[PDB]
Amino acid sequence: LLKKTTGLVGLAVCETPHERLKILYTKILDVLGHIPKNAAYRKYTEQITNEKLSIVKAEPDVKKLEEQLQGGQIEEVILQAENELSLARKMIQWKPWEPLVEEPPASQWKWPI
Amino acid sequence: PLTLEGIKDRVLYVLKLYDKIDPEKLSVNSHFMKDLGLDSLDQVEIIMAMEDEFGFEIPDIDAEKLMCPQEIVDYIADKKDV
Amino acid sequence: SNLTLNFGPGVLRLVMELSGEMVRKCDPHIGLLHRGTEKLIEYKTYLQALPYFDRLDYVSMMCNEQAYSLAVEKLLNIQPPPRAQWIRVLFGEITRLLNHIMAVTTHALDIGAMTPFFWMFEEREKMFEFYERVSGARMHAAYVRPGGVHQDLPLGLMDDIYEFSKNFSLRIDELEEMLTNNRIWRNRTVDIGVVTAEDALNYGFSGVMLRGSGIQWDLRKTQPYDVYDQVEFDVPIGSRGDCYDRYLCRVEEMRQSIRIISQCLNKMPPGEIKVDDAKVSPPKRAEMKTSMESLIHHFKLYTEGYQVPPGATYTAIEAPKGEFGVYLVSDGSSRPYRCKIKAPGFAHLAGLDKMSKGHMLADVVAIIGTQDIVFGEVDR
Amino acid sequence: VKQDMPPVGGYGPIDYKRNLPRRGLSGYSMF
Amino acid sequence: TYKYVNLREPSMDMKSVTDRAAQTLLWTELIRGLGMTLSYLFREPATINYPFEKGPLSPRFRGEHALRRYPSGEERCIACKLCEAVCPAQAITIEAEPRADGSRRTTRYDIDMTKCIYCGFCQEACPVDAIVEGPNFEFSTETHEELLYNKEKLLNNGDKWEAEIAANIQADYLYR
Amino acid sequence: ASATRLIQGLRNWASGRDLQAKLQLRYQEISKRTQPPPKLPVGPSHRLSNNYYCARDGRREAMPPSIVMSSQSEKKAVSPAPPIKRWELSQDEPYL
Amino acid sequence: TRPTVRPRNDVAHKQLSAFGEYVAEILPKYVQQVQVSCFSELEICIHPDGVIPVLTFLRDHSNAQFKSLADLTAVDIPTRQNRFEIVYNLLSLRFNSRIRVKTYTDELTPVESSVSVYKAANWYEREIWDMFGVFFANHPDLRRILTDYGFEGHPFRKDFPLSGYVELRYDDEVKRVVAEPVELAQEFRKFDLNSPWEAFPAYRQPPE
Amino acid sequence: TSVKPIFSRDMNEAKRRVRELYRAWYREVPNTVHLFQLDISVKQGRDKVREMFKKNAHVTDPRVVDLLVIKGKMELEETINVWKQRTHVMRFFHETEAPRPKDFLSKFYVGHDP
Ligand SMILES: CCCCCCCCCCCCCCCCCC(=O)OC[C@H](COP(=O)([O-])OCC[N+](C)(C)C)OC(=O)CCCCCCCCCCCCCCCCC
Ligand code: SF4
Ligand code: SF4
Repeated sequence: LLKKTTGLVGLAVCETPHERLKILYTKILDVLGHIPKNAAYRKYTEQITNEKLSIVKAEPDVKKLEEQLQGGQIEEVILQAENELSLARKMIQWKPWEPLVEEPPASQWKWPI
Repeated sequence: PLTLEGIKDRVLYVLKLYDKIDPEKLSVNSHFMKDLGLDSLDQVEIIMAMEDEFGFEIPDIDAEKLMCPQEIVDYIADKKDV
Repeated sequence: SNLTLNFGPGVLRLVMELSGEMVRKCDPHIGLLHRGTEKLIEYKTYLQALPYFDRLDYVSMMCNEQAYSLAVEKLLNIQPPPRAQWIRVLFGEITRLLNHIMAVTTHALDIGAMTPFFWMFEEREKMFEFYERVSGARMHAAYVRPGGVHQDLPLGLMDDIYEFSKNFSLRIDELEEMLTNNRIWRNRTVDIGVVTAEDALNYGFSGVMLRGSGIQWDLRKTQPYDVYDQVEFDVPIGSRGDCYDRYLCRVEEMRQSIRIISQCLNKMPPGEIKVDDAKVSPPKRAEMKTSMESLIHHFKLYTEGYQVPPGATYTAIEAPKGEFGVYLVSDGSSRPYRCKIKAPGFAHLAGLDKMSKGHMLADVVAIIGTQDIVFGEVDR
Repeated sequence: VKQDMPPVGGYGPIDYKRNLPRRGLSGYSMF
Repeated sequence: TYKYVNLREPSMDMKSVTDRAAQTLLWTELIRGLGMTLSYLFREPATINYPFEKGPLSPRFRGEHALRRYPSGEERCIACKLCEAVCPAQAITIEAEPRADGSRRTTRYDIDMTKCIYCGFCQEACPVDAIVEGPNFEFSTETHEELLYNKEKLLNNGDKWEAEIAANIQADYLYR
Repeated sequence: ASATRLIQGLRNWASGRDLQAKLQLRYQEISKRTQPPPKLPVGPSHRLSNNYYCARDGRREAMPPSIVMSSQSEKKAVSPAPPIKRWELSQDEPYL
Repeated sequence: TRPTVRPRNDVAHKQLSAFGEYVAEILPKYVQQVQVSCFSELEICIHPDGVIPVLTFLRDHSNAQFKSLADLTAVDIPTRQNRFEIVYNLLSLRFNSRIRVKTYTDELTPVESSVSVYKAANWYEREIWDMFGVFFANHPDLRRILTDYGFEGHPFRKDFPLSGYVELRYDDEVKRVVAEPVELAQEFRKFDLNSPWEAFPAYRQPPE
Repeated sequence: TSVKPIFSRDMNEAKRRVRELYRAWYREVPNTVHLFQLDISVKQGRDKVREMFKKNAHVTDPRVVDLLVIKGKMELEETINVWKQRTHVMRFFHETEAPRPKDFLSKFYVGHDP
């Protein structure tokens, strides 16, 4: 129907939201395959990305895709997919599935003192 | 900057303008810390007076190794042609 | 090279790097009203700490009272009585009218439109009469307290609030006749201070500073407090993120505050106005002078104060300047261990440097107007 | 009990919308 | 539950374009603003004639402090120091002793009116209605130390303003 | 209220509104400065029986925070809450 | 316990506990504690090396989207060897939720600045520099924001006194506002207000 | 005993940063005396800079002298940019403060302070 505005300032209307979400979700899965399988970030993000990708592949309509992705406008769903891709690329470098780097001191989180 | 003798005389002129150094004990090979009895910051403001006179910035790694007027005139000779 | 203007000492110091007419850098120097409020709070009881909140956003007194009261009541695990909650929502929207009159009319006064200032401050004087009739003070009421409110409404106050509210929309209409369609007012606000939605979220903006950019967020709707889920109102949403849509959002919030005030006047319940836990709220003076337990509780609440159970909350309200938060840490004693005050104007004035890039020097006073900045809450 | 309360039927309707009353001639008529 | 301020697309027929061109060239909204300013020119102004006319106040009004008495001349203050305990500014300084008939009475009752935040926590903490924040607001001074009230000043304020303070308390004590 | 009808008509014409119906100056319509005395109600804890304070002690039902994780399968990924419901446009006045 | 007691929200408590488990198992490298208060607020207590990886997670993860930094706070607790407790309050507008991220530092260990995650942090941690003395590494313009320009010390430290060490007055000899050691005409009266009876048995600490 | 550094790995890099901060203050003192139109000399301001550097001369911790260099750079930034007024620059010279009693006997005469 070619939505005129997203309503959010600085968030332009995406012309082809379905193909853009398919590209972003397969790119998230490609980046996310470089994480070990036992990492919870990989399991959880593959789970939610496969759910969103199946919803995108199942719905031709743009408005109904917005109501069942449940993330607002379709352009901020695209923006969140970009943020998840950037996050996964950072999580490869951080490697935060590793064990805890240091225990806190024994009364560090004791409240009240 | 032309001859080494003029650079040495100008180094000694800068050091005799510096009021904490005794001009009677001020020689070319006199050490600042253990002979002339100076603080490190005294040597730092000596090096800044040398930068004022000779017109080039002396970095920190090669100003810490300037502990006598002979080292100063050799450093100014090495950063120029002479 | 480029010009550096030190606009010296609300009160604000500004360090401008200008490149002719354009603004290259805006560095707001603050602390000119830093009074160390939240260090003073650590040496006072919770009741004693309450009147500091009147003096942070000093055009939004009972709203900051409400935010601090909600924080203390959350840590105390008690709730105010329903009539207290309706009085808090009524006076919170009267307070919102006070603050948006102050915001819009001083923002017009700093641009050059000096007359609707004088027109709307008589209405503001009548609302200060409402504060004075309910508490005894025109501005710093110390009225909304942890446990409810201090004192019940005097007889005949709601009729006068009705007589104010019945006429106030015409005052908004003639303000809007002076400014909204005026081409001089539009030339000072329409392309000025454009904030994208993502930058407004990232820079910690709240309130109209989000809603002018099209972000559908209002804490009275999304994270509702006292009885705001029982009142019906709309949330004005901007479309261009500029000074003009934020102006229109504040005008329409005055409209919706009048709507909420009508609903509060019609739905005011009977009953008590303090929580009937006399280990938190002081008993009535007639039973203080008659009952032994009531006299003991009066004594201890006005000397020691109530003990608050240990823990930390972040309690936020939709104040008329945006999200007003208290991060309150209790150690178990009757005095706050820590009270961080989150003010909207702090992050808004931090975003002033991005908002002023590419604009003129006369646009900066408009951007400092559209960010409703009171330096009491900015500096604490 | 006697308390500050609304009246029995409640208060009357309170206007809260924009009323810019659209006065003046048409743009054809003003030229 | 939300509305869009400023999301109107203007009509582009020749009627509305000519309306906007007439507004641009013939300054219509500027004459509207002049009409609104002219309308307030012929209104009665809101100005009261101070000092002959006064701003309206309530009996709850928090003004100048006073120490009160019983209806026998005995002062109400029994030196319990609740008012200085609750005082958020620490504006109240109290010293006490038994006086010559053994009564628990103050020897020092100071209120620094320049520390005081005028919030009235002292009058609501007072168990005997001794300290009140009375109705006077017209007590500006020429010197700072004239606002450092001792017990003699506060008892004279009580004796000065009691005819008004007692009637304001009579109007409001059932709300307290 | 004391304005003559010529000035009143000029004033209503210049504002474009009926100004006498909604005057910003207050008159006899406001409440009396002397009111009858109130009789304020009491709260729910003003009872002579079944009113033990331990059955209504709010501060003593506050608990320390429940430690979910401390350092001394195919479970569903979760969010902190369900996603927020999309706001509906105003039926009252959407400006559409 | 109906009228005077705050009603407990068990649904939000269960949801925030599940999301705290979620965050603790996605990021076990830095998460030290996860707790949910009785008024349903989630606290993630982390190691200070994970300021940037945790906050970037909560900002960018599709099940978190904590896009708003509501507040950034330090708390001085002098009985801890890491006396400063850095507190991040985050708002997710997508999931209508708030989270608290807590970490710690002493006087000398720098905390990594989170301006690359939230630009909102730019002044807040700057305030934490001014009030507490916590240095933030890789901050763009870290300097004082609230105290006077030549102010010595960090005022919101609990060993800093209420009135400071200096006070200002105009001196007419030097024609200048001058700073002198503080003398008070009336000392601030310290009130010992704590009852010697236990108030909350649920918060009783185990004895020695 | 393994702590995280601020800028300096040891005391030599720390002394390098101290030395550069002293160079920058030494260069700035004449401009500070000029543009604040101070009533002190350049020699007196440089003696005050030397006094403030020698006051902290006992510190052997690299993190503490890193924070001292950071705070000295902040004071220098507040001086070069005219953010301080003349009063803030002259607060280093405690001119209106009367000299404290130094020996035992005058402190005995004036009061109770040790
Ligand atoms: C003796 C009395 C003298 C004064 C009389 C007026 C008194 C009252 C004045 C009240 C207002 C005062 C406000 C002060 C600030 C004014 C600002 C302002 O208006 O700026 C000017 C504004 C500026 O408009 P603008 O820039 O805001 O509007 C945007 C315009 N665009 C989109 C193009 C960028 O208007 C003008 O420039 C108009 C100038 C005067 C035109 C007069 C009418 C000419 C009509 C000719 C006939 C046309 C017929 C159709 C065509 C066919 C021709 C054959
Ligand atoms: S009104 Fe408040 S600040 Fe003033 S003396 Fe009473 S308690 Fe203290
Ligand atoms: S609270 Fe009342 S009785 Fe007690 S010391 Fe104060 S004025 Fe006197």
